[PDB]
Amino acid sequence: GIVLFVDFDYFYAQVEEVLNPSLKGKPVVVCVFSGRFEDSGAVATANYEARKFGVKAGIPIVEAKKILPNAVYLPMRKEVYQQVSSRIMNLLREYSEKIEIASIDEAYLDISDKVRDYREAYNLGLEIKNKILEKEKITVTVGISKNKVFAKIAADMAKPNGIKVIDDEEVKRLIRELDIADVPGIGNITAEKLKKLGINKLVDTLSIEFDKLKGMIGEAKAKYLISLARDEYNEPIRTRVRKSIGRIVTMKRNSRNLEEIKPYLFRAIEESYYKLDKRIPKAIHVVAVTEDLDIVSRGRTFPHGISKETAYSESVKLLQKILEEDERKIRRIGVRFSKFI
DNA sequence: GTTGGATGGTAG
DNA sequence: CTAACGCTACCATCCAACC
Ligand SMILES: Nc1nc2c(ncn2[C@H]2C[C@H](O)[C@@H](COP(=O)(O)OP(=O)(O)OP(=O)(O)O)O2)c(=O)[nH]1
Ligand SMILES: [Ca+2]
Ligand SMILES: [Ca+2]
Ligand SMILES: [Ca+2]
Ligand code: NA
Repeated sequence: GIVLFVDFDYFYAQVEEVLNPSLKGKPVVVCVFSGRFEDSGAVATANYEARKFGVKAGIPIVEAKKILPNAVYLPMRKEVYQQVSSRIMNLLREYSEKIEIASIDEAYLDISDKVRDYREAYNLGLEIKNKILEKEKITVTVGISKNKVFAKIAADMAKPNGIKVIDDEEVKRLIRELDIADVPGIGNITAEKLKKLGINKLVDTLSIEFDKLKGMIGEAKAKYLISLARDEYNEPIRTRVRKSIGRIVTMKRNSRNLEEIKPYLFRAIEESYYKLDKRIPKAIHVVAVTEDLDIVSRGRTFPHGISKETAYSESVKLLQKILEEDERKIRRIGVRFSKFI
């Protein structure tokens, strides 16, 4: 059993360097503008040049301007990044039809039948990386291991433009010296809870009672960390199914006025009903970001699918609810559909 | 006891 | 307006309704 993992290098920023190569070698920052004021919004991603100076996903655009006033700031063009992603994902299918597309810029391939060993896997990694570069001009990191989770860790250790092959015998070694925070699924919260417990390496999970682990981080994730330490966690490659589709937009000013919020709500419904593309949901939720950036939601499950007309009607009702049940202003407003027929 | 539903969290 | 966009999977916690 051998899985190969691909993750595209500084993707949105790289696509922009492909479309305009006079950008190559200078810092590029791709931005989600929010129209609240001049350069309101956050950074989606930046190339490695920009990153060395602290510019990374999630910081405000104006924070990045204060560090790199002369970097190149381009608006995010999702549609274009998605066409490139699809072309590449189609490319990957020809190397294995057993492919799990995991996000806009990554995918897992089961290559068990395409190669006789890990050294041939490496060679296949080199070919995949070369062809992607030849056809779409985009560099990528490849991580090969015995299973998804280790294939992913392998890729993280190698980025950017790299390839790393942890084979079934080197995996044991990895478990011992992996930082617990470098485990996929362990963020700052979980990673910090675990320090309050002596667990710094992955392997340390095996030397602590199950209950104390389940107590701090819950059942699902405790079982996850333990089974991974024992090297008994071979989760299968499966085609991705969309379970929910939605859209959220940022208002030009905070408000609790229904008429002032509706235009944005309706824009989110229209856009997310288009993204639905013939799917028919039985669940709708209105999500609100509050002035203090907390997130509240209200929703309904119908026994039948929801028409665009029903969505318009019920979403106003759910927004009304939010406004009655919570006293703060709204800063962002959106909808999400789930439970497809 | 299940299990779906409403709502909120963590992560990538 | 004063810094913090958007997307979606999976999990947890409570609940009443169920077979
Ligand atoms: N708008 C937005 N897009 C994001 C955010 N995080 C990631 N993305 C998008 C933009 C990235 O180019 C793309 C892939 O994300 P990655 O996590 O793999 O990082 P990226 O490819 O940019 O750099 P890479 O070399 O891994 O480090 O996903 C975020 O917070 N906001
Ligand atoms: Ca990436
Ligand atoms: Ca990625
Ligand atoms: Ca982590
Ligand atoms: Na061997």
